[PDB]
Amino acid sequence: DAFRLIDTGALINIQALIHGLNRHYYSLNIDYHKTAKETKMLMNLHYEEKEESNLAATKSMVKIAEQYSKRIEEEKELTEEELKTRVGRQDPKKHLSETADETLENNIVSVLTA
Amino acid sequence: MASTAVMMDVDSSGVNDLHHSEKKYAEEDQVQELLKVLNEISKTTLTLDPRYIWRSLKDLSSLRNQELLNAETLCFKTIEVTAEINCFMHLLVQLFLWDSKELEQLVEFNRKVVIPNLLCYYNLRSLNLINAKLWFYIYLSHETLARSSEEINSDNQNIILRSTMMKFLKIASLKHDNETKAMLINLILRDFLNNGEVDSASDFISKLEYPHTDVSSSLEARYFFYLSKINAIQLDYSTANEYIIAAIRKAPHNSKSLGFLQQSNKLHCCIQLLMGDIPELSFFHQSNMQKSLLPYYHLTKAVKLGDLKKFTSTITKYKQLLLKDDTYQLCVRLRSNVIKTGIRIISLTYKKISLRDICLKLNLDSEQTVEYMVSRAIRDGVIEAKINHEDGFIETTELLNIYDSEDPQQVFDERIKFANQLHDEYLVSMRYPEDKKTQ
Amino acid sequence: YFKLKKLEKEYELLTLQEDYIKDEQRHLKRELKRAQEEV
Amino acid sequence: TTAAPLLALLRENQDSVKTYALESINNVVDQLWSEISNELPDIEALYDDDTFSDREMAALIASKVYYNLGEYESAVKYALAAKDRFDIDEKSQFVETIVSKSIEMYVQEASKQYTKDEQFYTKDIIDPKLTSIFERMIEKCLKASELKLALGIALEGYRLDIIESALKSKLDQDSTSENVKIINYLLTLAITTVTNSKFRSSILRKSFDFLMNMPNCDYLTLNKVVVNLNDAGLALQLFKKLKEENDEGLSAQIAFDLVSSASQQLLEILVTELTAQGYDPALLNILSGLPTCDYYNTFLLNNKNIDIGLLNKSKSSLDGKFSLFHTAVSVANGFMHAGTTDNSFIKANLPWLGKAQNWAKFTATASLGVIHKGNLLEGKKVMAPYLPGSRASSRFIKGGSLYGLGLIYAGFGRDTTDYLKNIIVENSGTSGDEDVDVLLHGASLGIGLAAMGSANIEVYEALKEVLYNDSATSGEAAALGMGLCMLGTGKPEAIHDMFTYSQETQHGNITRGLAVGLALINYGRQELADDLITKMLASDESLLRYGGAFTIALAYAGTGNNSAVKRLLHVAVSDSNDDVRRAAVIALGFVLLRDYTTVPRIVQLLSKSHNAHVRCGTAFALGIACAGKGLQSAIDVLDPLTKDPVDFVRQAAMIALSMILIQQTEKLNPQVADINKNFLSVITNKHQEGLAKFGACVAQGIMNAGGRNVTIQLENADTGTLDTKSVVGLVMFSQFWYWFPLAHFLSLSFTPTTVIGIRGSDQAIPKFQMNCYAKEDAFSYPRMKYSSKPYKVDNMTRILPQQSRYISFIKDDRFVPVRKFKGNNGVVVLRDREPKEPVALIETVRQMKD
Repeated sequence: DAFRLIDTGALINIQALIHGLNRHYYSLNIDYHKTAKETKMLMNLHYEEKEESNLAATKSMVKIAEQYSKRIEEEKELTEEELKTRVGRQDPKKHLSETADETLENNIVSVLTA
Repeated sequence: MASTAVMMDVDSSGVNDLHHSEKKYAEEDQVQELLKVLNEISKTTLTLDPRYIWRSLKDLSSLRNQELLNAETLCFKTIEVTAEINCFMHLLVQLFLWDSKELEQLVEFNRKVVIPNLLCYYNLRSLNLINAKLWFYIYLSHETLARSSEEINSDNQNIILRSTMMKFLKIASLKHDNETKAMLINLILRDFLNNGEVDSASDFISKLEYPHTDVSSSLEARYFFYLSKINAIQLDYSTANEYIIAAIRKAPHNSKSLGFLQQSNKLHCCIQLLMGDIPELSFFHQSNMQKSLLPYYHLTKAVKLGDLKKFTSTITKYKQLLLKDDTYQLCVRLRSNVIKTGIRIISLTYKKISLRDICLKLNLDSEQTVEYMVSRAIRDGVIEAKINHEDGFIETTELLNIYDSEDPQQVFDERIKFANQLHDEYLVSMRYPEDKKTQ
Repeated sequence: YFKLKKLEKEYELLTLQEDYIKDEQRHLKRELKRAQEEV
Repeated sequence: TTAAPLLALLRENQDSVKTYALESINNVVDQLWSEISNELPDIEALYDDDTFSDREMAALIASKVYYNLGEYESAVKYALAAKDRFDIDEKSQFVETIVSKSIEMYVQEASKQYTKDEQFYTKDIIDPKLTSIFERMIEKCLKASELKLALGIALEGYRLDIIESALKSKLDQDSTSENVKIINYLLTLAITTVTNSKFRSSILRKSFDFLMNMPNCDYLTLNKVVVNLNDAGLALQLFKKLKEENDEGLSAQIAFDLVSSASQQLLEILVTELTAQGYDPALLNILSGLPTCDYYNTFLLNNKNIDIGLLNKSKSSLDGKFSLFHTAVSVANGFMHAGTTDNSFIKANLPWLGKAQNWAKFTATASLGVIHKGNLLEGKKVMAPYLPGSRASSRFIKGGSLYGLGLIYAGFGRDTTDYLKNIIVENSGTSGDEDVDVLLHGASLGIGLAAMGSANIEVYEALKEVLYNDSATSGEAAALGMGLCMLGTGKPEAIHDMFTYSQETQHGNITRGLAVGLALINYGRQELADDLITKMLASDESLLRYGGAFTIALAYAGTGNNSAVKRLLHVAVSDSNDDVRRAAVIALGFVLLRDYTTVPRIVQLLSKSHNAHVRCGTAFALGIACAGKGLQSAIDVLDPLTKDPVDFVRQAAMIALSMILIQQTEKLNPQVADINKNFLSVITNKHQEGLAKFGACVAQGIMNAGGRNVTIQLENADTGTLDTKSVVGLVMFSQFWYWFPLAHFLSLSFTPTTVIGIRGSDQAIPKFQMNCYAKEDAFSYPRMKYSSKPYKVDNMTRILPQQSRYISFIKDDRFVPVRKFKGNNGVVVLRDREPKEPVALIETVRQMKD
């Protein structure tokens, strides 16, 4: 916020000064401007990516047994979850998808580097 | 009485007026649903008799009275128009052997209905108010001929029909001039399945499938059904079965499950036979022969062993039933195909056997045809083995894979192609509820 | 031929009618997300 | 039977056989092409045998197969090949199909041909066979002898040869009025349709020419046509032909077609022309239109329905927001007095002025020209005490007259304007007193006000310094008036300048209003400004993007450019800044003007959105599109928005409604009661803002503008044509909570419902109530169906664009129109058939002073 509490009249507010006793929050109106310049560079936040990505996170196959086991544990959670289908919860339908679905992208990209 | 009968027709016309307002989504499906109710009241008695009066007075209504051909009379340009057509629809409907015996009367009348003031302006207007089945279903009966001499020159009406159906295939403008269409083909298909070689099926294939949505799954399946039998002696099996695997439940038929789906199933059984798979007839025991499977079982029963003699005997016994279903042409291939199937389990197990044990099984069968008979086998794969007679040692390959191949992942793309399956088709069925909330 | 130049032509609108929307589609789509942020 | 023999006969020699093959085949193709579909490769080669003549058999045969194969440009080609086997009168659905199929091909071809050349069709490039058969069906279309049938084809066919002949032939034939109307039917259509106006503009000329054949054609037709062409010669040709045909009412009504239609820029050509042409000064006097201003005022002064008491009740409701509320009611008073010339409440509160603020003080002075708008003498004297040199209490009050002045004199005050521009130019290169800057700005305001649409570099220039003088006070108005001056296609240099000054000049507002000026001088340019549009679109800054829509509007306003809209949408879709979107949504209803139709369905999306601005920008455009129109349907969409928590939203919605709701009220629309009371409700409400009550009191005063007896009109089917001045107040009012001292611009689109005898001559103003029954909405209106029956009272007052046209004249009185109740209240003019006799005499304040 920005206060500056007093006016000319106003955008011309007018009375409380001439009639005295001006005590209020009284914001000003904020804005700001920059550029596309920094913006790009600012979007540049997130050698680099090549070093940084595929290929740095090729780290995927190491845990396949867990990547199984993860999925393998994803398994049990569901019949359980589904079972309730027969409010209050641990919903029969909820995690089921959610549970596995995350894996997929990495589970997917695991291939790619080759 | 005749009232309530007509009252239905009235209400139908009432819903025909819902078509006289606009499509007919109801009205057709109504007419469809009505077509289900068509069984109930029926007769012609004062149905058709007052119908003339109820129609009265239109010329074709009086023309249709030629189909009435009874004692009606009594008393009773716009409200009479498509109703009469819709009654001409019922005129068809009337005739199922419902309210009829020989439609050869109506055969002419079919044309003399279909042709006059009909088969003309209907492109988007009449929405499969044509039932060309019901058109042809008439001739379907008549094709019990035999009798007609064909008839004629040979048999030109049905020819002309194909042409007349073509005259709709013409009129099939893909303006939604569709639904009925491939029945016309299904006709011509089964007309090939009468005497013919479908291969213009490919040309039929060239055009289209019954596109698309608005068609009854039935005909859509009944499409596949014939469309299978294309690949039948086209000797594609999967796709044929895939059609069956596009066919059966799937177009819900239960009533038509009885006589008709057996036919479907009858062919289905043949497929895995063509693929040598012999699925478990354990169910196909039932809702089956009786009138359908068990020769296929007998076949399967053979095809499990594939003992040519014992196999042939089945055919030898069931040939006429085969013949009745024209499944005879089949199974002649599968004879040695199972013999070859056995070959695989003769112990191809050993990385060989020598020549004359793998000959021995043929020394159980024939000799030095073995050379052929195994080359006959090795030809198609169906077994993977090797030999050289120089060695006289018939060398039966591993058949062994640590798979880590795309092989299952093909089967995933399969799954994957279903990853959207209703997942997409939900979005398909997301519109209907929520956009009909907008109305 | 005739009444369509009257009639038919008026469907070009209905073409645009689509074309109005799928535009506005992405709107709510994005209008979602940046808003999906603050919520 | 089955084609196997014919399949066999195919390759078999003896072209005789092949004939009899093809012959027999041809007949039985229809079914058996299916089998034959595999023989097509030979059949192809067969069509390649000049040896075998008949192969056009096979060609059309193949065409049969190809429909049956769904192949068409195949089939068409070989049907085209046939010519003999093929004929149009040969009737099969197929034939009918392939023809219709073959046909469509022509269109885009012709259109693609039309693309480069518009005489393309005079040439060979299209396969003449089609073109023949095309025209042969067009001939059949001629023999169908309903020719829109042919026209809409030839419309797309772009063949005037067809068209003109179709007309010309039919011309001498019959349909005296219809051959005229058939054009109009297509002509009015052509306006709605043809992409390239040139093709349509081609129509318009010939149309005029077809009508200029004249068994006394309808001129307002030609007027609009001309006004669509803006071709002075035609009008001058008319004028000559007019002078050849000369009759007062004819000239008058023509000049009434003219005074109500031709642009301030266009018409003035005809003026000097008509001057140079010789003339009837009545024409030059009709070129005034001050008679209307008089009549309008006369109508007003007579028919003003005021009830300031409720406005007093609205004014006595509060003085508050210091000015910013007290500001608004300084305006609605002007509305009810707009052109009506009354100080009623102005006197009531003189402490009003105390409660006014320097800008409100400025604005309250600008509140005058509204009140006096249409007094083309007094208003200066009205401003005189508050004019510069008459001093003032506030320099802005003093600045107020400046802008306030032109309000009456817009386009007519150029002298005083330029005069004041001298005062501007005087203080232009100097005088950074805010007081002066206002005196500069308020003048910098009113300058382009009257200078609008008139191209004066000085206006641009003198402002361009005042602009460049970088007074957020002053330089702003420059960013408008300069646009106003060159409002038109303007010049890209100013654009560069503006766009430069945009990026160059550092200010919010001064930078802002530039694009508006950019929006201005890009007007109807459409495709032209797309660069700057794209530039404005590509702008980081909202402001350029902002005005871009407005630019896109003034370019594409009226006729929808989908892509534009599509852009505008996606832009509004794709912009962070909401106001832009808001704006972008607002400007839609401009390029969306001509169809208010879907605008509710259009906004029915943006009606429902998380964002207020979206939901804000909704209100205007739809409230704009139906401003002069109906659709409580449209209305009712906004009533939820009238409850959108932001008062500023509903404030807009308040406005948006009333913009539509004038004259529409009272059980015609029962809703107005709430809507009115809603204001009052709000106006009563202390918990509603001076956002809320602002629009409320204004939207009230909106409905009550011009003694509530006046309407809001743009692209007026009265003229059938746009008037930019109608637009301006909107776009002016667009940014108001931005920059408050604006909306008085909205006085422009204020439009008379007047129905007054006038004459087809100099006017004794015989006033009769012509009495053809409407379901009576002159009874439906604020307090303080067609039965072809006599209406009660037809003289002036409420009327309606419709309640106009449920009312027809009596022939019994002395005076009769040629256009037979032309149908537009504002245009009045009962044409004078029987002067210096009974039908008495009636006068007015004009007749007094004028």
